[PDB]
Amino acid sequence: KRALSRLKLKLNKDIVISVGIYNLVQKALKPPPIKLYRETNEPVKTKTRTF
Amino acid sequence: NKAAVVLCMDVGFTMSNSIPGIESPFEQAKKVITMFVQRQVFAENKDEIALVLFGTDGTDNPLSGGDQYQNITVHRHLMLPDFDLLEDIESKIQPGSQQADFLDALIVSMDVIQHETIGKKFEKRHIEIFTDLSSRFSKSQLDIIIHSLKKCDISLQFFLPFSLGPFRLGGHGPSFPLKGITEQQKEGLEIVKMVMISLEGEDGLDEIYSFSESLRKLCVFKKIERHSIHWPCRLTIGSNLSIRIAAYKSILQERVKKTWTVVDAKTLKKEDIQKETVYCLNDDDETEVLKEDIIQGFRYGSDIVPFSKVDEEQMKYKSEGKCFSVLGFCKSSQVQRRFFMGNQVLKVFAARDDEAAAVALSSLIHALDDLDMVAIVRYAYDKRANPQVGVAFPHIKHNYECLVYVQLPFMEDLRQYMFSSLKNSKKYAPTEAQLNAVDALIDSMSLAKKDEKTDTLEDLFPTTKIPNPRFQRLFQCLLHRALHPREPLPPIQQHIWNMLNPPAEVTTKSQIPLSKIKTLFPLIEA
Amino acid sequence: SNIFEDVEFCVMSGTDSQPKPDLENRIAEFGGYIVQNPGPDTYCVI
Amino acid sequence: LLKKHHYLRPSLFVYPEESLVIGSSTLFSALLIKCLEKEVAALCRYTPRRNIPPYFVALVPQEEELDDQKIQVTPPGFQLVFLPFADDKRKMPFTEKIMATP
Amino acid sequence: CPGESLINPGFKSKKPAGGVDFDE
DNA sequence: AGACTTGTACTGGAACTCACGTGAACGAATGTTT
DNA sequence: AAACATTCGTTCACGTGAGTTCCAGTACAAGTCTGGTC
Repeated sequence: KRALSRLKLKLNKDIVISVGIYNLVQKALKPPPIKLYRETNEPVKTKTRTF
Repeated sequence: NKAAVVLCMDVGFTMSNSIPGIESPFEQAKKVITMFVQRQVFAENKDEIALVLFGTDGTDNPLSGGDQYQNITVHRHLMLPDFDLLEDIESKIQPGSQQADFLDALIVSMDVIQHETIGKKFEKRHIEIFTDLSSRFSKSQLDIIIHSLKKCDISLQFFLPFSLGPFRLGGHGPSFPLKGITEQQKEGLEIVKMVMISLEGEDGLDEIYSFSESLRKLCVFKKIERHSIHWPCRLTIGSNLSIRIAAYKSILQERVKKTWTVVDAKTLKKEDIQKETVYCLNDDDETEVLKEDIIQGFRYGSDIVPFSKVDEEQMKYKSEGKCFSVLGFCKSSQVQRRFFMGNQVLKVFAARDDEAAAVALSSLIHALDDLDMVAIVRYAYDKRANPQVGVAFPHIKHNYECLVYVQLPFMEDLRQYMFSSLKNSKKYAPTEAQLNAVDALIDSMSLAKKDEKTDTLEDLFPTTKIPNPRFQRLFQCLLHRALHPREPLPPIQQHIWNMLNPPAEVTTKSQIPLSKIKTLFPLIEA
Repeated sequence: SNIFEDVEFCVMSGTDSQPKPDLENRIAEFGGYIVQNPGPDTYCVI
Repeated sequence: LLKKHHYLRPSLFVYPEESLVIGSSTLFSALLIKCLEKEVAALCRYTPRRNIPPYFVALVPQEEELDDQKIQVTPPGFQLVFLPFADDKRKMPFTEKIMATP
Repeated sequence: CPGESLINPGFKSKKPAGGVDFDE
């Protein structure tokens, strides 16, 4: 269990009550793919640069 | 597909008359037309738009050779809209002192449409007319205009300053109070109502809108919206029963169809900026590797399992696409709306041509509705698309009937979270006064009203008919930046906030109960 | 040795007689470029 | 007035926290009880994160339910359902209505 | 608590997926 | 003196989620060529 | 009149970046245990 966000319901500019948002239903996705060095079989760091 | 839209604008002196405490009708009409043009331009729509203004001091149109149809100008012929029209309307359009009728303007618009449509094939022809109906008009040509409209089968819409204390544009309230309307306005309303009802029957009464209402209804583009592409399939209960069906995306989240391109500040071209990705190993040398020297893998609980793309494709779950198979029928009470998944809702009708599928689908819909049951179906768009399990339920209307399909969750898509009950909590147990206060607040903030005790409810705040404000804000900011490169973005328009806010009546009714609850309910930050 | 050099070899299924790490060490003894996953420039897969 | 077929986004669950504002649990419970007994769902503008367009959503109260073993299956709170905007809808083609024999 | 999974404590033991079981 | 344990705080990384962008399968409709 | 392509238009799957919650690791202060000599 983990709240998506702790938001603050605002009935008025004065009345304010904190609440938490959860997802009782969530789409199931396969684990993200990981890039690997073809030779050593170790994780490789990916860096993006702009020039 | 493409269409012609002729916008008729009144620039008479009466329009310039700004009643104190209420925005002038000219400003409202300008805002509505500006919003329409912004949507038509920034959306990259292959539509042709022309502007005709009546009441101008000058005269420029094909039918102005003689003394007939004076004070009518064609600011732009039929063509793809551009920033030029927005610049012209925003800055160099002003009210005209001379007063002109509107039937002559309608005839001029018809002539313009007929002349311009010769060289191109247009699926739909549209006319939008914004007038306050405060100018004398000639009724001699009523039959001619009616016959021309009937023969040319061109849609027509009217916008008025008044719909059929404080005033807010698009504030879900009365824009123009029914106290001050003159006899000429009543005659104009009567004649336009006659024209609309004759053209489109009783349904035409809803084709006359108000500027404030139109600003928060997305009605200007009602007749120039393209139909969704149909998805053909076969609903198969078993191996011997099959009904040809067509599915459409009834509800789908709308996003921006254009992305933001990054360009250099010195030179505003995307070619200069180049992005490259370099892969390095976890070592001091930081040795670089090529794309061909990279493989795909997955984690297996502290263990790394390589999985090549070709390997994944070979071992990928293979199935046949474009399938609509009924896995069974279950009581409607067994399917809960809270479990609905996916980002779309499908509306399934029978095939376009054949009638056997139509009768079969109608029979299935009626049986499901009268038995209070829904069909659990397997949905697969294409071969690549992953199959899903969804619920299809009947949807019967006086004019049409279909099946509404919404995706359902899988066993692993559900989250098992345990919470603490509130009813059986001593610390969290509101007293009688708290319940009474909450009851008063709920009753004072009702968003629905009884429709004259006619077993019907009228919605005070129908959010489902409110357009998305993000698109309008983005269009406004883009137009401001284009026309004023050396100025910052402007603030959000007041009418947007008014349409995104509830009617002032609810707040006025809820003022007192809200303060009472605040006083009664302790609230301390921690 | 000198002959068994400048060659890319990949092994992914060893026999009970010699485990995969043992065969990897052996082939490395003669100077064989060990590659865990074969690529476009691999002599063969063992 | 909450049409079932007006589904846009998967619904969320709103539950009192009391970690930030004290005394919110009692107000939340009172609101839930009154809404359940009145069959009325709250309407609220929702903005999850900063610099995000608002969305009109409806909070429908949820009544705690337990199975035969007294195990929670429908936790109490509010169900947040996203209400689609005008442009979120689509226009369907006109189709003549055909009836079916009994 | 009854029905608690022996593999993952604190989570309800999900029942096996049956599918479609036509009634009598 | 010193070193280890306890607490307190404080921060940065990991996992989760959503929004944006892109690539590419593919499915069908239509236009053109034989 | 039939077949192919093309096109094209769409839509779904996959990948990358920003915000939120949770927990591991680190710095500093204090308590606690222990050493020796006059």
